[PDB]
Amino acid sequence: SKKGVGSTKNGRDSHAKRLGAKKADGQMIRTGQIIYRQRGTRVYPGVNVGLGSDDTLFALSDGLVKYQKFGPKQGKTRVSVVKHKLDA
RNA sequence: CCUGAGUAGCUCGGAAAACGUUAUUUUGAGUGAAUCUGCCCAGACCAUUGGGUAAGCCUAAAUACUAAUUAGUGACCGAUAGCGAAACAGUACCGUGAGGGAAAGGUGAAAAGAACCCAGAGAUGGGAGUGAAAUAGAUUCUGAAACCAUAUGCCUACAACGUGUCAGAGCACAUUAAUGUGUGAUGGCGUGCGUUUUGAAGUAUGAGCCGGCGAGUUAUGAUAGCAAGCGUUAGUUAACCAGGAGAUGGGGAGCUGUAGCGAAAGCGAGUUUUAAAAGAGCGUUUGUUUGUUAUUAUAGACCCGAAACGGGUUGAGCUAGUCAUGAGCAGGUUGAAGGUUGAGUAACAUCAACUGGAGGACCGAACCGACUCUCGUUGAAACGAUAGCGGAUGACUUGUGAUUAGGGGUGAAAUUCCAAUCGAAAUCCGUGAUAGCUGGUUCUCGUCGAAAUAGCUUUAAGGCUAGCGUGAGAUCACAAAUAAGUGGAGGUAAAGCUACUGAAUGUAUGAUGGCGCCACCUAGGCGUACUGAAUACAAUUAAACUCUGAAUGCCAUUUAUUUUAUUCUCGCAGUCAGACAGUGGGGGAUAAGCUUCAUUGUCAAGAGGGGAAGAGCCCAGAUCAUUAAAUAAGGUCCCCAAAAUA
RNA sequence: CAAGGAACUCUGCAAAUUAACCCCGUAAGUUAGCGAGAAGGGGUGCUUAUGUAAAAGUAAGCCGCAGUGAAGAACGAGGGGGGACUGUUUAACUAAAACACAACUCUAUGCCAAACCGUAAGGUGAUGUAUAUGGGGUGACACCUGCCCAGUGCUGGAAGGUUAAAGAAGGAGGUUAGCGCAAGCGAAGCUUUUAACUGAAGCCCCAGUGAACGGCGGCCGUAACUAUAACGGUCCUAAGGUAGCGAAAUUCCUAGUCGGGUAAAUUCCGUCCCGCUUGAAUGGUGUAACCAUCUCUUGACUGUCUCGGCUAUAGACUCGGUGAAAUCCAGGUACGGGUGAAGACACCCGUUAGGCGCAACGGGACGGAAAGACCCCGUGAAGCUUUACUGUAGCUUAAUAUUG
RNA sequence: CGGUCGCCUCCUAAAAGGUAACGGAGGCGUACAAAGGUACCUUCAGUACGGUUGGAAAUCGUAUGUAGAGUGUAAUGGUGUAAGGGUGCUUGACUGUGAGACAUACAGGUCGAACAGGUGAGAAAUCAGGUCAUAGUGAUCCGGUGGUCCAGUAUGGAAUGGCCAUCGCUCAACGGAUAAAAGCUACUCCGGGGAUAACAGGCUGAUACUGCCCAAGAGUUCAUAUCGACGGCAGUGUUUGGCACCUCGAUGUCGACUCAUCUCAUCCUCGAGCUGAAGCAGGUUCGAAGGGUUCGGCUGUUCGCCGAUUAAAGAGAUACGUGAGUUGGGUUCAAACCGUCGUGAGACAGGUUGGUCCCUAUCUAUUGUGCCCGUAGGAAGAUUGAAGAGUGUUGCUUCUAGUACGAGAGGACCGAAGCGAGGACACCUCUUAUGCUCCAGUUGUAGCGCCAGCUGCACCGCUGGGUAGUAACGUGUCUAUUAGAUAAACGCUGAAAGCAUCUAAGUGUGAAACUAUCUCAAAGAUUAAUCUUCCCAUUUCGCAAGAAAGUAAGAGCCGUCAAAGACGAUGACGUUGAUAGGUUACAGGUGUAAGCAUAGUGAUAUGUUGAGCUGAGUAAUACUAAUUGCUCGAGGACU
RNA sequence: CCGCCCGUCAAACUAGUUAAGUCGUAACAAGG
RNA sequence: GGUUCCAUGGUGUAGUGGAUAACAUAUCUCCCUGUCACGGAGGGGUUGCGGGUUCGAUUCCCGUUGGAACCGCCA
RNA sequence: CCGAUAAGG
Ligand SMILES: [K+]
Ligand SMILES: [Mg+2]
Ligand SMILES: [Mg+2]
Ligand SMILES: [Mg+2]
Ligand SMILES: [Mg+2]
Ligand SMILES: [Mg+2]
Ligand SMILES: [Mg+2]
Ligand SMILES: [Mg+2]
Ligand SMILES: [Mg+2]
Ligand SMILES: [Mg+2]
Ligand SMILES: [Mg+2]
Ligand SMILES: [Mg+2]
Ligand SMILES: [Mg+2]
Ligand SMILES: [Mg+2]
Ligand SMILES: [Mg+2]
Ligand SMILES: [Mg+2]
Ligand SMILES: [Mg+2]
Ligand SMILES: [Mg+2]
Ligand SMILES: [Mg+2]
Ligand SMILES: [Mg+2]
Ligand SMILES: [Mg+2]
Ligand SMILES: [Mg+2]
Ligand SMILES: [Mg+2]
Ligand SMILES: [Mg+2]
Ligand SMILES: [Mg+2]
Ligand SMILES: [Mg+2]
Ligand SMILES: [Mg+2]
Ligand SMILES: [Mg+2]
Ligand SMILES: [Mg+2]
Ligand SMILES: [Mg+2]
Ligand SMILES: [Mg+2]
Ligand SMILES: [Mg+2]
Ligand SMILES: [Mg+2]
Ligand SMILES: [Mg+2]
Ligand SMILES: [Mg+2]
Ligand SMILES: [Mg+2]
Ligand SMILES: [Mg+2]
Ligand SMILES: [Mg+2]
Ligand SMILES: [Mg+2]
Ligand SMILES: [Mg+2]
Ligand SMILES: [Mg+2]
Ligand SMILES: [Mg+2]
Ligand SMILES: [Mg+2]
Ligand SMILES: [Mg+2]
Ligand SMILES: [Mg+2]
Ligand SMILES: [Mg+2]
Ligand SMILES: [Mg+2]
Ligand SMILES: [Mg+2]
Ligand SMILES: [Mg+2]
Ligand SMILES: [Mg+2]
Ligand SMILES: [Mg+2]
Ligand SMILES: [Mg+2]
Ligand SMILES: [Mg+2]
Ligand SMILES: [Mg+2]
Ligand SMILES: [Mg+2]
Ligand SMILES: [Mg+2]
Ligand SMILES: [Mg+2]
Ligand SMILES: [Mg+2]
Ligand SMILES: [Mg+2]
Ligand SMILES: [Mg+2]
Ligand SMILES: [Mg+2]
Ligand SMILES: [Mg+2]
Ligand SMILES: [Mg+2]
Ligand SMILES: [Mg+2]
Ligand SMILES: [Mg+2]
Ligand SMILES: [Mg+2]
Ligand SMILES: [Mg+2]
Ligand SMILES: [Mg+2]
Ligand SMILES: [Mg+2]
Ligand SMILES: [Mg+2]
Ligand SMILES: [Mg+2]
Ligand SMILES: [Mg+2]
Ligand SMILES: [Mg+2]
Ligand SMILES: [Mg+2]
Ligand SMILES: [Mg+2]
Ligand SMILES: [Mg+2]
Ligand SMILES: [Mg+2]
Ligand SMILES: [Mg+2]
Ligand SMILES: [Mg+2]
Ligand SMILES: [Mg+2]
Ligand SMILES: [Mg+2]
Ligand SMILES: [Mg+2]
Ligand SMILES: [Mg+2]
Ligand SMILES: [Mg+2]
Ligand SMILES: [Mg+2]
Ligand SMILES: [Mg+2]
Ligand SMILES: [Mg+2]
Ligand SMILES: [Mg+2]
Ligand SMILES: [Mg+2]
Ligand SMILES: [Mg+2]
Ligand SMILES: [Mg+2]
Ligand SMILES: [Mg+2]
Ligand SMILES: [Mg+2]
Ligand SMILES: [Mg+2]
Ligand SMILES: [Mg+2]
Ligand SMILES: [Mg+2]
Ligand SMILES: [Mg+2]
Ligand SMILES: [Mg+2]
Ligand SMILES: [Mg+2]
Ligand SMILES: [Mg+2]
Ligand SMILES: [Mg+2]
Ligand SMILES: [Mg+2]
Ligand SMILES: [Mg+2]
Ligand SMILES: [Mg+2]
Ligand SMILES: [Mg+2]
Ligand SMILES: [Mg+2]
Ligand SMILES: [Mg+2]
Ligand SMILES: [Mg+2]
Ligand SMILES: [Mg+2]
Ligand SMILES: [Mg+2]
Ligand SMILES: [Mg+2]
Repeated sequence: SKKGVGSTKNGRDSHAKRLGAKKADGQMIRTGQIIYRQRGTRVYPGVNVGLGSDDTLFALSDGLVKYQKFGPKQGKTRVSVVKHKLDA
């Protein structure tokens, strides 16, 4: 005897968006490359770093990326692109 | 003046052409013109221009094929091959019929085919004789293996056996002279071969043995590798003609490359987009014809296998129905209707006797049928035997002849019967139907060597792309690996709940209600067996709680070392059923040798040693030989190699 | 086969009793025909005499345990289910409750009839004529067959709305003779397309039709012991199951309650009725006779059984002759525990066992025969069904030609 | 069958990203001309106090409060001078593009610096290519619409296309087979699968069953005589279950019959402790598997209820044992009907009637019986017994004794005797069954030419008896007893632990269980045993567990047989013999034979006549058959 | 006539019988 | 075991696409009659429980009770 | 249209 079985009601899931950090600290970067994909600003933008229509951080100039912790109780993260600054 | 009338057109349904109906061609129904200043055509249609003369007929050559006659050829076959048929083969044989359809060759140069003798009844055998050969003898070229017997030598009747292998006495011989050969008392080790599977000694599968046959081809094209010829206004011919069924010569028709871009007109080392010249896309160069190999497309395309479908023929001699003409039912009972007579009736009705011999009547043989037991189930028999059983003058049984034929016939109807076959006969043809499904696929060695994953799929036993393999080439460092150091992202383990959201324990102060007792009909008051907001103290819980919070892992960079590849391009794949062990979890019940994930390993595709025996556990990675040495996991009383002290 | 006699078994399957002739006797029920060979009993030999054409019979006597001395001859009673009956059926597993049958009813058909075979000719119906033919349903005989025409089917219907082909008043473009400085306009001719309007059947709509496809309910309260509800209220439908029968070939609960049959009764008989889901021509309820039908009780009877035993043949077994079969990887083929692809002749650890036959019986060799019929899979096959899709034979309506 | 099929958010997801399940929770197929863009200004919800309507909570003022407010939405993340609120002006909710990246099999998706044109806000810097961010979406084909610097099949147009923009799909099975599509098959078929179910096995033990731990309580009072809650821990595989590892080139599945075997968690019998055990009869626990554990009614039944007995009518396992052992009642083929479902073909773990069960045994296992060889000289006898097999049940009556006990009622332990049921072994004196070359009676027919008398056939024709043999339904026996070592239990003497204490030393008692006693077989017991008796003990040559001949006990072949027996074998005999047949005599069985005589008319009766006949039985008798025959067979190595 | 009275249903005892049960109002007047 | 429907006054049933709840019987008061039934007038009485969304739930959503209607098969 | 009227006195 099988006795019959009930039915499940929740078996739905969405595609996983590949968010997170893309360029790590110290890595050289050119303008227009993505540094951080997020839903809502988890990492604030600094100098030479822009914002998009999806809160995506992209570079604005050549240089080395660099994360600096700031904000109350050092709970806010900020990214920047320190220009090559070779300066001979 | 004549030049082809139910004609060309047009409408409604079809078709032919590459066209799935449409300018052109044709027609089943209807309608219906004009007459060289005419009619038709040049992809709807009109005008200009141009081309051609429908509604009449005949027409050689080049073209298609070979049953047959003559000559000849073959990198075609040589009795399981070649036509099914080398012989008297469409024969023997099978079937009612259409139809299906075999096997089988060889004496010797010459029959000189064995006179004669012996045994025997004879065939025949042993001699003789012929012959080069008779172990060439009609059983007739050679004569393989499986299979059956005889014998020299060795072993075997206390012995647990995938039948072998490594050692090993004794016994008996002497060779492709080789640390020789035949047997093997005894000791150690030892669960076949292919297939398909995560995994087969397999209580999964296929083969009784031997021998023969039996499965990647051909034609036409495309791409790629290798090689040759010719080359920078290159390269190369197709058909056809001549030549031996030739190499080849003629034949430049054409095909590829030479300039690209754009949908296209078009422009041109530029072009498309755009107002743009800016920007961006594509270009601003490396050829062709063959030979060989690999893959692929169309053909049956590696081989074998369906249930089927469509078209044609042959079957009612069995059986089912109908029709024509015949025959059969031993024997014995019951005694209807009707009629006659008599009584009776006013006359009927009714009753009694006699006659009469009807019944899908009764009993029971031949005959027909098949309800039961037993036997038989490779039978006596592809449906019967013995013993019983039902009908047996009728819707009966039976002989002969005719007739109804297959998306049809017949059917007192069960999917019955239609030649031992019927959810729709038998046979031949399309046909070598198709099969993402089983099974099989044939010589060797060397190098390398996977996957059982993701997405899509009328997809889940299949397919495509990506991932992993292999071959060739490029990239030398800036690429990729192994270690050390540094920087960064994160919110897990843990911990905490005065840092939130829920859950939640006790103590103290206590909103609140329940509960009372009063007064007051409405504003309320004093205690509450008790409920419990909020606050303070002390203690708790959480995948979807976080004021916090690692390690590992990940990304990048620095230094040292290593490899030309884990990176890029091209050719060819296989893989899409996984299994177990440790670790972190989900589902289950902190069950499963369960199921689904992440990660480290093994097996798959991997032997050896330990675990007594074990695919996945531990130690490790088998090129071959050695009766050499040191070790890993594991172990040292005996089986079974190795120990002792305290 | 002694004693018992169904205790056997799913079931008296099988086996057993009776059996021919003659003489007595024969019930309930009934369609008055039957039941019926009912049930139950008796006699059978030989001789003499009497009887007859022959008998049969009659009287006396004799023998045996037994006299149709052997062979061939019906076992019976009672209740129930179904089919009225005789019959027919699945050649080769189902003979029956299935089919058929006489009978009832509905429907179509006026004759070149309806229906049917073919494509048509032709033919069956039928050399028949509504007292005839074809089809659907029910199935003697007796009594009955209730309500619903909402949906579907069939028949008929005035007008009205919608609708194809076809015909057709016109409309819109293409082209250019021509008019115009251009622009643009623009005759006829042809040509592309649209079209008012006319246009049958059918459908929408209106009535009838059930022995046409079919259908034919709930809730609440209520009587002077309790119990129940004659009765009242209300919702919906086209109408809410009438008579009859009812634990049924139908009843799930259920081995329903009670009575009978038995020492004891899931079966049987009668009755009760919340009949989940009975029921009136897919008919309802009874019914004499009949059944190789199903089911239950019973007398006789017996080896079915308590319970097994004996005898005779043919096998089997031995000798002489002829001489197969399926199966088969090679075998020299033990047992216990464990292991293993999870149930071992072969693996590990132990135990036992001289070599080889013959007669037996079947434990195993997941024994042999049949590429599992059950289950699943395949973008498999075939048969059948329908308001699945797309078509089509046939039938019917209109336009057009033959056609005045 | 139910549920789901595309996209988005969180957790599982193990602090990069990614990661599945018919895992746990939710949403979406949009909304906004402002909720967009810009410039400027501005900042919670709640709570406390104070105040008409006005109330717990509308609005006002002040203060407090660090987000519990808002951010259109399902969640997540973000954001309190923000991305939240208000106002003014506007439409960048632009055109042509686009270096570089994220993520990806592809197709698609996401972010974007910067350039040219022309705008909006703003003094300007600057910002604006839709919104705080992530869901709000559908390829290709086909056709339609607008624009157009392209084509226009001889030419000019037109028709028809081309390019750009745009429209029509809950193509939601959402990478979409076609513009268009539902069911039954028990009348079925084909290719495959243990990739996947039904039977059995395997793993698990949720559930089931058995047991234990704590003690609340019940129990004249008293947890623990007997029960045992609320809770917890195990054992078995033993019900219902879970997984899908073996098997779909076949593992026959319920019940019944036959044969049984094993386990103990013991129903009876046997022993003991406690008792709320006076006696009898009980309750519970411990030890114990040797034997036994009935017949019937209904049902296919297992199960179950009922009837009558018994000492008892045990629980399970063995492919829910057993179809190459039987049956086929049930399930489950084709046929038919009822109820119900479906419009239908058909369907129902709903009901009913009927319906094919094959195989000659090769290996191994087992029951019996043989040949060969070994046991070291051969043969004939008699033994011991290592290792084994078989049986083991129990009731009633009398006595003890109406004694023990008990007001009474009732009623023993221990022991003895008699009679039985079941099971087993053997036998045929008795009773029965059978008794196919026996006796008698008797029917029909055909024969012996006829009567009489016999023979063949009719189930051995039928019927009544019946020798030997074979058997039970029959009668004899067994189903005892004893010893040893013990289980549970009880001990005596005794310390560790001056007491106590069955134990540690020592010494006992103790069950149908165990080892023997009882019956059978047994030296292939290769570990091959022991004893007794008998027969071998040559001549030569050379080579000795050597030869040529040459030496006996015994055995076999063959024949007659049955105390035996499928065939072998076993046993008796083979002329010096009673082995078989025949003959003779007798037993037992049958029942007065044929013929004759008498009587009767005849069937028939009487006397001769307890007569005749007789398969196997008992014993004598060589009359016949077992012939006057052939073969095998011995010197025991050495230590 | 605010008289009389019938027939179902319900209860008990043996169709009848029953002091005060329920639904109607059929008959006695022209019983409507 | 699974799936669909329902829960409204004292009893039988409608509505509400969120802002609102009626019908009949029954009940009460008063005419009515000798009285009562019937009749006439007037009066009165409502979303199963929970928990979310909304400013607002009988209505919308998810759970929990009670009553029904369907299914639970192939071996 | 128009129905009813508890028992013994
Ligand atoms: K199987
Ligand atoms: Mg996500
Ligand atoms: Mg064509
Ligand atoms: Mg001309
Ligand atoms: Mg043209
Ligand atoms: Mg002309
Ligand atoms: Mg040939
Ligand atoms: Mg040959
Ligand atoms: Mg012939
Ligand atoms: Mg010769
Ligand atoms: Mg030969
Ligand atoms: Mg030869
Ligand atoms: Mg030996
Ligand atoms: Mg030994
Ligand atoms: Mg061994
Ligand atoms: Mg081995
Ligand atoms: Mg091979
Ligand atoms: Mg397999
Ligand atoms: Mg497998
Ligand atoms: Mg094997
Ligand atoms: Mg198999
Ligand atoms: Mg296979
Ligand atoms: Mg085989
Ligand atoms: Mg040439
Ligand atoms: Mg007759
Ligand atoms: Mg067809
Ligand atoms: Mg059928
Ligand atoms: Mg046939
Ligand atoms: Mg083929
Ligand atoms: Mg196919
Ligand atoms: Mg390698
Ligand atoms: Mg792998
Ligand atoms: Mg993986
Ligand atoms: Mg597939
Ligand atoms: Mg934690
Ligand atoms: Mg907390
Ligand atoms: Mg887990
Ligand atoms: Mg797990
Ligand atoms: Mg697994
Ligand atoms: Mg593999
Ligand atoms: Mg290994
Ligand atoms: Mg090992
Ligand atoms: Mg190596
Ligand atoms: Mg060493
Ligand atoms: Mg050693
Ligand atoms: Mg008897
Ligand atoms: Mg008797
Ligand atoms: Mg019986
Ligand atoms: Mg019985
Ligand atoms: Mg019979
Ligand atoms: Mg009778
Ligand atoms: Mg009846
Ligand atoms: Mg009949
Ligand atoms: Mg009949
Ligand atoms: Mg048949
Ligand atoms: Mg039959
Ligand atoms: Mg005619
Ligand atoms: Mg009928
Ligand atoms: Mg009938
Ligand atoms: Mg009717
Ligand atoms: Mg009508
Ligand atoms: Mg009745
Ligand atoms: Mg029955
Ligand atoms: Mg009855
Ligand atoms: Mg009817
Ligand atoms: Mg009836
Ligand atoms: Mg019959
Ligand atoms: Mg014979
Ligand atoms: Mg195991
Ligand atoms: Mg198969
Ligand atoms: Mg298909
Ligand atoms: Mg992560
Ligand atoms: Mg991680
Ligand atoms: Mg939100
Ligand atoms: Mg905004
Ligand atoms: Mg299309
Ligand atoms: Mg043109
Ligand atoms: Mg899809
Ligand atoms: Mg098959
Ligand atoms: Mg499996
Ligand atoms: Mg357990
Ligand atoms: Mg006590
Ligand atoms: Mg266990
Ligand atoms: Mg059990
Ligand atoms: Mg699995
Ligand atoms: Mg198995
Ligand atoms: Mg097999
Ligand atoms: Mg088999
Ligand atoms: Mg079998
Ligand atoms: Mg015990
Ligand atoms: Mg004993
Ligand atoms: Mg079991
Ligand atoms: Mg069984
Ligand atoms: Mg059993
Ligand atoms: Mg089971
Ligand atoms: Mg068996
Ligand atoms: Mg069986
Ligand atoms: Mg059999
Ligand atoms: Mg078997
Ligand atoms: Mg049966
Ligand atoms: Mg049968
Ligand atoms: Mg059927
Ligand atoms: Mg119906
Ligand atoms: Mg032994
Ligand atoms: Mg005697
Ligand atoms: Mg005579
Ligand atoms: Mg003491
Ligand atoms: Mg003792
Ligand atoms: Mg030896
Ligand atoms: Mg004698
Ligand atoms: Mg005499």
